[PDB]
Amino acid sequence: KTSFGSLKDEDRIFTNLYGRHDWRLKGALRRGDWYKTKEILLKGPDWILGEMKTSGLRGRGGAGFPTGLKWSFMNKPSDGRPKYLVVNADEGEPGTCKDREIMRHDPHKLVEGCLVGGRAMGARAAYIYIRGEFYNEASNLQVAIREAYEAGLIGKNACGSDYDFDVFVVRGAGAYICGEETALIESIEGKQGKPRLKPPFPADVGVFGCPTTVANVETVAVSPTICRRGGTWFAGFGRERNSGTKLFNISGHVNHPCTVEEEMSVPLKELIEKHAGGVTGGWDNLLAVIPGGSSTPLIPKSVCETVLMDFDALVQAQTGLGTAAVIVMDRSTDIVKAIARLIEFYKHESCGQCTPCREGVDWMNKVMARFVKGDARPAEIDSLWEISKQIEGHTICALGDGAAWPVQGLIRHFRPELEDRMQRFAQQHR
Amino acid sequence: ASATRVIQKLRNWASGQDLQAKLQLRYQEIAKRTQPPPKLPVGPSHKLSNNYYCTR
Ligand SMILES: Cc1cc2nc3c(=O)[nH]c(=O)nc-3n(C[C@H](O)[C@H](O)[C@H](O)COP(=O)(O)O)c2cc1C
Ligand code: SF4
Repeated sequence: KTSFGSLKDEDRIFTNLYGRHDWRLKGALRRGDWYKTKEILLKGPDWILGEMKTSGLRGRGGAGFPTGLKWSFMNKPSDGRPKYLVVNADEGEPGTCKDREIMRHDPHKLVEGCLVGGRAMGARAAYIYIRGEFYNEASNLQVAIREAYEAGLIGKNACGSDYDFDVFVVRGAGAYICGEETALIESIEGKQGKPRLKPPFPADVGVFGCPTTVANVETVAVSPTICRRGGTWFAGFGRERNSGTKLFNISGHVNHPCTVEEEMSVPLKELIEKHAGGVTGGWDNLLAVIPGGSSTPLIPKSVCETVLMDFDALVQAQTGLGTAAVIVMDRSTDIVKAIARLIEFYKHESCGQCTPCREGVDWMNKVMARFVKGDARPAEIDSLWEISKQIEGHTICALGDGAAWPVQGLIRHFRPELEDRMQRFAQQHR
Repeated sequence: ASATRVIQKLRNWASGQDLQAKLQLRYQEIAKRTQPPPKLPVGPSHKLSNNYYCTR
């Protein structure tokens, strides 16, 4: 295919995204979850990993790394240590609510995916690290897990497949950095949410020093549907190497901010004008879009005309597809203030372990506040660009990169706005 | 500079040079001992970007 989008309801995976049906076990079984999962587990690890590989699913976390290869990293004989699946349910990133929606509305999809991924990698348990603020979502998840345990889908006979699997839910305590892979592992282990360096990779030394795999809720939840309907179908959706469906959270200055499920490689204009009701004031009133949550840079209207929603398409557009969180800003937006608020978010959410992110993100927050006030001179724009380049790639984890990229996008596109603010401040003071 | 014209003519004739145009005693042509404050310029490395030390 050449044009992508217009995903059909019979092809949408998260059929209870809007909470209009029963989220409990009876409604999930009516919607088709837990179907032939015993047959899937008896087909076993290699078949499931091959299904994920031929589906070509990439990480919904925002990393974009292939799921089949990442899960086949744990397809090894055991050395006496237990093995663990860990489910990133924190959803800290701004603009993003898709994991919250599918946890509170399709929790049995998440439980079945935990079982399927744990069987595929070889695992005795899945620890779902949920965000600490999602108390009601966590309680709904525990209700679904109790239903699964009572129905025998989980625990000591996984749907009667002679496989033992446990699903635990562990709540966080309010840290965006605990959504990171290794920092999440440390938070489960009970220390501070500080990411650890790689190597060792979590497939070798992870939670409790055991081989483990951290996977996003959307990835885990689409795993059993991929196994049931085949990887060829999921690969048939989307473009080449950007395959399947995706949950987009369109927020900001749109008429209908919403979470929707749409095919990969949908045009951004098509997605907004179809599901968000368009920009407030119109497509001409559109100014900028942050397409992949706060960690991705912004793109102006001119390139937002024709851009697709692929990893590769946004990389060509000098962006990324992060959590598919499309934040829309119109002509009335104080764009410098919005980007400075994002940098203040990263300043408050840095874990402070490593020097470039700690000191530099605090520095960039101060510089961006002065940029909002206009209290700088245009040489500081290139100074801030160089500071962002010093932060990016020099940190333990990718919070430094996710703080450097919005600054780079703002400098790359809206530089005359910054210079105009500095000039207006200079002429109004002197 | 306080010399009379007779002594000035005598000195100029005796030396062969016009001494009054080039006096070896400083009277008023020198700079004032109190000066306005300066503002010294900065060097070429006083810039906020493209100024990595490994390149210079
Ligand atoms: C600072 C930071 C915060 C992150 N927060 C989250 C989060 O809240 N939820 C999430 O699923 N992934 C988050 N990630 C991305 C994780 O690396 C990713 O979820 C994890 O690698 C799972 O891999 P996957 O994308 O293949 O599922 C974060 C990454 C960074 C650097
Ligand atoms: S980049 Fe920041 S959040 Fe990540 S390890 Fe370093 S200090 Fe912690």
